[PDB]
Amino acid sequence: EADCGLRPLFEKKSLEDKTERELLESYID
Amino acid sequence: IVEGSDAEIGMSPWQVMLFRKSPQELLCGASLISDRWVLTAAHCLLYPPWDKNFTENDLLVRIGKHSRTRYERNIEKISMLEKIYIHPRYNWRENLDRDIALMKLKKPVAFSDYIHPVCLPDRETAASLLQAGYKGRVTGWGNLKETWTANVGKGQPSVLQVVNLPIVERPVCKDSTRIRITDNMFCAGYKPDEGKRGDACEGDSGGPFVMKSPFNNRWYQMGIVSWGEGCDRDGKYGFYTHVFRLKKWIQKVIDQF
Amino acid sequence: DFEEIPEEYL
Ligand SMILES: N=C(N)c1ccc(C[C@@H](NC(=O)CNS(=O)(=O)c2ccc3ccccc3c2)C(=O)N2CCCCC2)cc1
Repeated sequence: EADCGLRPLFEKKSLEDKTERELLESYID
Repeated sequence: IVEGSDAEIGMSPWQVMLFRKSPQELLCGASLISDRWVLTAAHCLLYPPWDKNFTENDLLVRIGKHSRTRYERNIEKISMLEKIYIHPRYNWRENLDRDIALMKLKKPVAFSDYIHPVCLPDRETAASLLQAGYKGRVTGWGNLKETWTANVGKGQPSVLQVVNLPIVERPVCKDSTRIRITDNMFCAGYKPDEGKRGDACEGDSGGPFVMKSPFNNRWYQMGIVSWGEGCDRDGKYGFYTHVFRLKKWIQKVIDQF
Repeated sequence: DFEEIPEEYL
């Protein structure tokens, strides 16, 4: 219910952080 | 954090700093799971073998920080503890099993651009994210090196540090310690033939090991910085508290209903 | 290091 996990300056601003992709790619290896 | 990087501003809004009153010093890392609750490692508050045993009045909680040393007046928020809860079966005698602890803030904190809670995982999430090979992120203000030449530098960072490490196969974890690891732990880090390094370190304890869900775009706290043999050593990995398994206890303590 | 926080907390 309560929102969580959505960074106000990132997710919510449609921006991504510098090494975030390294996380994401590790899934689709 | 060994071999990490400066985090960007507002990159870990759920990152909490455990501050000691007197002497004033950085005790540990922690995470904001809500408006009034903070999740940290037990060993940050209690470890008899070193005469460690903090109480509600010995600490402070500082949320919304970037800089390690500054007093970020406009952005951070300083809270007082109302009550601390340590896992009844925290084994500080042999392996730090169930190294978990909750702290209840005196007054709720106001979320902001700098202060936001992380999510706790559910059965499916844990099930699909906690897989060997998958990368997690660790953050903190701990040591930049396991050891270093005194007075020639500064073992500590100026701003919050961040590192992304992969989850290691249980067997590989088991064979790296003489310690008796349990199902309430997990290990992460690169392998010697992997070509990369990284680790958490003293001062990083209690910090959160988070993971991002590609399907919902949210960050989940899967682990807690627990223990390690040195910092960034080859053939050694970091051990994290398995948040998902200890979730019933969290549930039991919180009492949202 | 540390900059000093308000003493009310200390
Ligand atoms: N990822 C890492 N490299 C890492 C992670 C956490 C830390 C901080 C952590 N220190 C250590 O784990 C030091 N490693 S240790 O000295 O090998 C150690 C010491 C005591 C132990 C007791 C039970 C189970 C494992 C143990 C491991 C700490 O403050 N503890 C409180 C006192 C007990 C041990 C943990 C250090 C390094």
